[PDB]
Amino acid sequence: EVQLLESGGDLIQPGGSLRLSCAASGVTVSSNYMSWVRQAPGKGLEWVSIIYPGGSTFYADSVKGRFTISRDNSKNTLYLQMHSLRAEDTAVYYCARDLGSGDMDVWGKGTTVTVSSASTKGPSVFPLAPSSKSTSGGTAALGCLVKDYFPEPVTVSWNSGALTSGVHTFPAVLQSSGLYSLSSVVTVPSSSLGTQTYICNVNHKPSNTKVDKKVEPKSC
Amino acid sequence: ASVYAWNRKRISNCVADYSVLYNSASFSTFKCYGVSPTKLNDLCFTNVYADSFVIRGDEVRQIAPGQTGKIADYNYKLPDDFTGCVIAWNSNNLDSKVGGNYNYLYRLFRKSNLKPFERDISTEIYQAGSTPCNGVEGFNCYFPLQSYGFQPTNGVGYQPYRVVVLSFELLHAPATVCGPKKSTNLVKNKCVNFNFNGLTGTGVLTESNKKFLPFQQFGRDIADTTDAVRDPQTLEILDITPCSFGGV
Amino acid sequence: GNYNYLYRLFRKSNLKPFERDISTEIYQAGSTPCNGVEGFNCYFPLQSYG
Amino acid sequence: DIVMTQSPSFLSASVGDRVTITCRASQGISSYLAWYQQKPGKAPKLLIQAASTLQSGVPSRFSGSGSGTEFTLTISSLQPEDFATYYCQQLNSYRYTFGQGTKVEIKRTVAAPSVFIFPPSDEQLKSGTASVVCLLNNFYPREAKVQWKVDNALQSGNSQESVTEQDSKDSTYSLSSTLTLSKADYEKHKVYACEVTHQGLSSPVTKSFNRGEC
Ligand SMILES: *[C@@H]1O[C@H](CO)[C@@H](O)[C@H](O)[C@H]1NC(C)=O
Repeated sequence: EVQLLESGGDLIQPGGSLRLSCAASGVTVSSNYMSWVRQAPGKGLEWVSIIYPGGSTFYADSVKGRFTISRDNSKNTLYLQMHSLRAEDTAVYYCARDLGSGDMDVWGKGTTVTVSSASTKGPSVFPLAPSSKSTSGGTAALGCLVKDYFPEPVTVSWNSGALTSGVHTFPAVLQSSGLYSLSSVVTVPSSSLGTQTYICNVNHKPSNTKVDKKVEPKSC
Repeated sequence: ASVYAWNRKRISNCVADYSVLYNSASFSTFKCYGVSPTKLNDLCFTNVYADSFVIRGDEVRQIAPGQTGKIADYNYKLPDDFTGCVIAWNSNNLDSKVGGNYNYLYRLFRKSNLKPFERDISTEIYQAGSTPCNGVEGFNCYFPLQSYGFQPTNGVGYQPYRVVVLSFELLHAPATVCGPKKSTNLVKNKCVNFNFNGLTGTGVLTESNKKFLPFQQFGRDIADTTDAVRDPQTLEILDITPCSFGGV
Repeated sequence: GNYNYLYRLFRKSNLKPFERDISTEIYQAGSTPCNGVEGFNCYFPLQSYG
Repeated sequence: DIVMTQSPSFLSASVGDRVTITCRASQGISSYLAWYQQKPGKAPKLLIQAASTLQSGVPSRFSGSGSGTEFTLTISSLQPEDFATYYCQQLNSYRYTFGQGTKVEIKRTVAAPSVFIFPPSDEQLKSGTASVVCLLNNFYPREAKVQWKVDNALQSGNSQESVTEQDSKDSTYSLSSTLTLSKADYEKHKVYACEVTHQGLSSPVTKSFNRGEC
């Protein structure tokens, strides 16, 4: 059927270069307005570049002089050549067919570009200990702080999967160091604090890091 | 006209008074290429072409050499070596209707760019995909023209503008379009340097006694010397007596 | 694009041999006096190379 | 240039409701507007083009209208698959400008957050940094304000926060806020507190601890 299949996204240092490809089926790239559109993590859509059926090309001001859009008729494929990449170029990049006025009806699934100076690093895992003052007949909160890792993602489980109810693992935030940080919390009955062991299991594949952190009430 | 079907007026065999154009305060765009606007009344050309159409204010910048965009690529294209003037003005008062004016169209789909001064009025359904269209609209099969939405509430860049493109053509043929080349008053009984229709000289012009024929212009003495002339405006014959001189 | 190099585009008359003109007076391309104010038919005589 | 202001940023609706999203251009763009729908992790989907032409196959619910400077997307009867983020886009423009987007979320009743504060662990302090974490658990709606206080001084500029997506079971949110100090700064102050204001609380709730005291 009609599909746009893009590829080429990767982790790359600032100042690096990267080419994205977008192979088309059901649509002829050379006969269409074809665009690249990107989406930074947690932000909205930003149009990047367009190539007209007649061959004219245009660019957003934020990428002008650094990106080049092109196509290969024999391969029915669109390209985005990126040079002098910056941290703010980090995004999912979609290729889309433009019906003419800017209204894009055919989109690809996107490919992910990450531009960063950060070194790959496994997280430290610190406990978020349950407070000494907890309601006697109520609920207590505890968790794990998964700090200073790169790149995304990490996975977190509790008691090797045996604890799932009440777990909240939050979206990571990007610190000004360029390293990610995240917390995973669970609410448990305060009565269970003395007898049930709670261990968060943290996995960070890029650093081959696996960490089990026992989270206990703090003693005076 | 709609820009895709731009209108061309061929101007020939006439005196062009360009003072009407560059002395008008009603134009927002008046850019000339390979020619000076004020110095245009002194030039003869073989043909002048006046192309006119309506586009967006956003798009007047595309009516120039070396531009790209939907208008330059697919509707009206000027050459790199263009010799002429591009004139435009806001026409939101005339070309926008309350519900939206749609009588103005532009070509949106074309497989390749127009050549300079090419005019494409095809309405063939455009094949954006693999399957042939056979003149039926649908997915990957689009009508090639699009309508402007000229409403008075549009921003300036989206309001209609009327454009006139003057092209000046200098071929190895007789030049038929020139500029006014006005004249002045004439004085008699005084040494003057004069330039009549095609001849120039120095001398004193005096009331004559000869009877030139209705078609005769320049007199001639026996020794192939200009003797009298017919004033182009006043039907009077003037004798040319060279100004006094002599040895000292 | 380096625009530090300029060229004069207008002048009321052609330069005499070896004449040098560095004046920045506003060229009045129309009938309206400019009075040192740039605008329509009032141009800066210099233009930058691209 | 023309600035597209899309409002509201977040709107809560229920299944079967009539939803109205507004996109305002800084000046007249005729009918040159498109609407997109995007769900988490998926590419955007074109709903309406030219301000009032529902794209083929999009259900009859989605209705687009508006002219000049104010445009609206109307979902006549919201279905479960319509909770998503919606984007407007100026058409026929050199800039291809998008709106900021509107997230349509599942409406439910108000629920106050349970607030918890966590001191930095001794293991982290040995490394020279102190992270203080404030947790807001299972609340609705999403609008919540976390004010860090250190010896009663309101902290700003040294905290980051993160919100979960609506829980698949009870449609609440949870929030985590992390205050980061150096160990040196952390040890110059005693009282650490996060004050939470939320619609479900009659007055702001403060959880606090004293550095060094259990
Ligand atoms: C030319 O015009 C003048 C006035 O401008 C007029 O007096 C004169 O008769 C005209 N000559 C001819 C031949 O028409």
